[PDB]
Formats: sequence, structure tokens, C-alpha cells
Amino acid sequence: MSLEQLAGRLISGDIGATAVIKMTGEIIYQSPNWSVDGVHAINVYKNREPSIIIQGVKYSVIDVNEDRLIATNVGGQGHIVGAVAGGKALLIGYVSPNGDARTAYIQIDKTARQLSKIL
Amino acid sequence: DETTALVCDNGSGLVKAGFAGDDAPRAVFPSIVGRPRHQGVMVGMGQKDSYVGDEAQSKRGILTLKYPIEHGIITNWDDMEKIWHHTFYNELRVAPEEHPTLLTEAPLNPKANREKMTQIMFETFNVPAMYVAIQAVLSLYASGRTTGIVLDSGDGVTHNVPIYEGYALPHAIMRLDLAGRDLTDYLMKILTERGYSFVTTAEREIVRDIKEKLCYVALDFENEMATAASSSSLEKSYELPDGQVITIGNERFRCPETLFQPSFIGMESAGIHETTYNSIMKCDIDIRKDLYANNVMSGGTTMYPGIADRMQKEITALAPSTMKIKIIAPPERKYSVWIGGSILASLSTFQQMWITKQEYDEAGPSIVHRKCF
Ligand SMILES: Nc1ncnc2c1ncn2[C@@H]1O[C@H](COP(=O)(O)OP(=O)(O)OP(=O)(O)O)[C@@H](O)[C@H]1O
Ligand SMILES: C/C1=C/C(=O)O[C@@H]2C[C@@H](CC[C@H](C)/C=C\CC1)O[C@@](O)([C@@H]1CSC(=O)N1)C2
Ligand SMILES: C/C1=C/C(=O)O[C@@H]2C[C@@H](CC[C@H](C)/C=C\CC1)O[C@@](O)([C@@H]1CSC(=O)N1)C2
Ligand SMILES: [Ca+2]
Repeated sequence: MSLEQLAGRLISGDIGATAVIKMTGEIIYQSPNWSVDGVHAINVYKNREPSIIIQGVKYSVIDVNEDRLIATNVGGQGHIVGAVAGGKALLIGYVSPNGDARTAYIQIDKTARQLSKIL
Repeated sequence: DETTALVCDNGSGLVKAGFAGDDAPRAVFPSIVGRPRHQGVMVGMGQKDSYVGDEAQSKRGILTLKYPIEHGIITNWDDMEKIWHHTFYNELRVAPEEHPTLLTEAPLNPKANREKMTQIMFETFNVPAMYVAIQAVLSLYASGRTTGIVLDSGDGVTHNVPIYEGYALPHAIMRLDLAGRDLTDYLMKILTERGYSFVTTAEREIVRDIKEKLCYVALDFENEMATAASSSSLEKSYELPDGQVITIGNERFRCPETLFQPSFIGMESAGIHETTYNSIMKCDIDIRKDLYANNVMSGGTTMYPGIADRMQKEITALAPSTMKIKIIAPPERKYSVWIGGSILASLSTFQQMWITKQEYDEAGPSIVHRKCF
């Protein structure tokens, strides 16, 4: 199914927003309830930077590598969780502060694996 | 139950093994493999006989003994397989193919080692499910929290591990190859100054016992040295296996002082107090307060009387003047890694994170990187 459908269907439970970002920084799709800086986000991933800022909220990067990004706002405003779709795009999700970023990562990685086949 | 999850915590010196949901490990035994002497290199000779743990030590006169884990890292995989086989069949008496198995690892364990553990568990032992966790992360969890900085010190390695929500923080982990075995060796050395002659492997084991029974960390080292010089108040008697008694004085506190002054054994590293501070400073500015407030000690080499109070003093001197600092030193801390594993493996919300055999079959050994973080 479509890019919008795969990324959009992730918005359930603890996951509140999603964005699919090419390795260039180009946003292929993002849910309409937010607006991510794609170049900033992809550089945090690529360069393993210590924080990611989305819409004025600083999320401290607590785990980052070729396949995963976990960042948490220390003040309690939530998490950013990223997985990679076959080295072609970064799929990120906003996760509610009470949600576990680990289980969110499992779901986001599953969707990233599906996205890889249509990119 | 027929299929209860297993918890194995593999250390440089000791294996701690048992069943998820138990309060303590059922089996604690030395992480050693003994193979017949002079048969390691011999014409037409295979490696058919081997012994593990306490049996290897009992037969030391006919075996060459080796430690498969060095400074917390698996370095001899053939012998490590023997440790695991012994754990399942001889210590726990289970069929590994019938039990999910949670294992532990050092922080910064290389990718190849993580994959090899996973491969061995699925392909050799045919476990139905597996998980691996960082030792310090388990100890922290055992203390009832997921944010803090762990001082983990065992037989082979010491780490400072700052952790936030169960994640060991990027760039901030410190490894120091100074731990219990080095402290035993140092105690043998300084007892020579008193006119004793501890040298052999058997004598090393006696000194390990002296260390565990009589050593402590001085609150102020120079003051303690002055007390030991002026009087006999700190001196203690120790009875050797043959019945002879010796006296130990300032060696009681000079031995573990090495943790705070690694120069005692010619190491250039700063002491564990300073490496704690340095680790905290490599973490996000907004996380540091919570790390200072949650210093957790784990491992056998954190058992010295006085160590928590010494750490409180030393960290207070390094930290900002108003910083709230707390050292948590659980009485159970020689087994807190294992206990953390037991609690985690029994937790309802953890069960989804087991790596299943099916997942291993689909993804291969790198499945460990997908699920164990
Ligand atoms: N009461 C005690 N006082 C001081 N040292 C102790 C005490 N009890 C145990 N130890 C030391 O702790 C070490 C064993 O601890 P532990 O089981 O935590 O280490 P390990 O997991 O085998 O090693 P590592 O974590 O370094 O790989 C030994 O050096 C032992 O002498
Ligand atoms: C590595 C690790 C760390 C940890 O601290 O684990 C604990 C326990 C864990 C149980 C569920 C999780 C999906 C399974 C395993 C993660 C265990 O929940 C946590 O991840 C979450 C994050 S903060 C919290 O309170 N619970 C923390
Ligand atoms: C009781 C016990 C404690 C221990 O920590 O044991 C572990 C493992 C042990 C293996 C060799 C030893 C002869 C066998 C059994 C002793 C096991 O080596 C140690 O004693 C080493 C050598 S001296 C020392 O401090 N650590 C640590
Ligand atoms: Ca250990």
C-alpha cells in the first residue's frame, strides 16, 4: 500500500506523529499535525548528534546508530524514535512521554522494513 | 514450571545462574575451564576431555585452567561454550531447548561478540528464545530505577555506566581494567613488605579470602595511615588453612585504596571517584543532576566496608557545591546484576522483547541489535 497509508497507520496508541525523510533531507511524507526539519533530523542520524530539536522541543539523543534513533525530552515532553528503511529513508515517530520508546521502535522498525519495498 | 526462563550472568571470575522469578542465583561457580595438562599441544590428540567450574579446580593437579572471559569480554569461545553447556546440564539441570534464556554482557561489547553469543544460543543450544542485557543496566533496574550512574566492579573489570531510561548513554561509559583480581595481587605484593611470602596460585586464593574478610576503604587515607602507625587498633589476625596465624595492619585499607589511587599499581588512570565525575560530565547537562542523585554500586569489588561513604565524600568534593549526591549500595550487590535479570525476565511487558527462534531464523545473528537495547 501507499507511503501515506503505511506512515499514517502508525499513528495509534503511544505514537502521535510520523515523518518519512530521504537521506538527502527531503520529506517524502509527514503526518499533518507536525512539521519536521528534514535536513536537521537526517544530520542528527548520520552524524550521531547529541540532540534533535523538533518544533522548539529539544530531545536528548540517548541511543543512535545505523539502524536506530532514540531521543527523549528530559523535561517530560516525549520521545523521537527512528528506524531506517533499507538505507533509503529515515522513518521517525513522536512517542508520548508515558509510552516506551523500545516497543515504539519495534513497531516503527517493522513499518520501515515495509517502506523499504516501496522506496 | 517446565519452561521457566533462565538467567545467566557471566563474569570474568564467577558465573551466576538460575531461574527467572527466584530471589537469588541457584548456582554461583568459578568461570574457569580445565583441560588435561600437556594435551593442548600433543601429536594426534583432540580436545575431548574438559572440566568446568568447581570440578576443574578440584582436578587442578591434572588440568590447565583458563578464564574464558577477560575484563568482562568473552575471549575464548570454545571454552565459553563449555561454560554454557555446564551451566545448563550440570548446574541448573535443564534442557536448554525448553527454556528462554536471558544473558548479560559488558557495555560496549563488540558487535561480533553479541552476534556470536546469539548464534551459539540458537544454533548450538537451540534455545526457544534469548535476550541479552548490559550488566550495569540490570543492576540499576534491580535497585528500583532506570536512571542513575552505576559503579560496576567485579573480578576483572570496573565500569562507570551512566544510564537514562535504561539506555547506557553515548560516549560516557568508562572502562577500567582494575578490579578484584588486581586488588588480590596487590595485597600479595604489599604483604611481602610485612615479611610474608604469598606467591603461588594457592596462596593467591588465600589472599583473596584475606581481602574479602578483612579489607575496607578508609574515609581519609592519610589519617588512617597515621592511626595504623601510632597504634595496633586497626590490626587483625588471620588464620591460614594450616593453622598458622598472621597479622594484617594498614594493608587492610591500602589494598582497596588502589581503586581511588590506581598509581598504587602503576596505572595512570584516575580513581573511580574521578572517573564517575568524568562520566557524568560526558552526559547531557540536563541529565547530570539525576545521575549524581542515583549512584548505584554493583559487583563484588564494591563490597568493601566504607566504600559508599568514601565515594560520597569524593564525589561531593568534585561536584558543584550545592549538588544533591546519593550513593546506593544494596546489601545484595554481589548478585544485583543477576537479580535485575530475574526481575526483567519475569516481567509481563518484557515478554515481547525476547528474541524468538523464528526471528533468529528470519533475521540471523544481527537480530540481537534489533531487539536488545
Ligand atoms: N566482601 C568482599 N569484599 C571485597 N571483594 C569481594 C568481596 N566479595 C567478593 N569480592 C570480590 O569480587 C570479585 C567477584 O565479583 P563479581 O562476581 O561481581 O565479578 P565478576 O562478574 O566475576 O567479574 P567482572 O564483573 O569483573 O567480569 C572477586 O574479585 C572477589 O574477590
Ligand atoms: C534494556 C532494558 C532496560 C530497562 O531499564 O528496562 C526497564 C524495564 C522495561 C520493560 C519493558 C521493555 C520493553 C523491555 C526491556 C528493556 C530492558 O521498561 C523500560 O524500558 C521502560 C522505560 S522507563 C520505564 O519506567 N520503563 C525500563
Ligand atoms: C570462592 C571463589 C571466589 C571467586 O571470586 O573466584 C573467582 C574465580 C577464581 C577461579 C580460580 C579459583 C582457584 C577457584 C575458585 C574460587 C571461587 O579466581 C578468582 O579467585 C581470582 C583469582 S584471585 C582473585 O581475586 N580472583 C576469582
Ligand atoms: Ca560482572
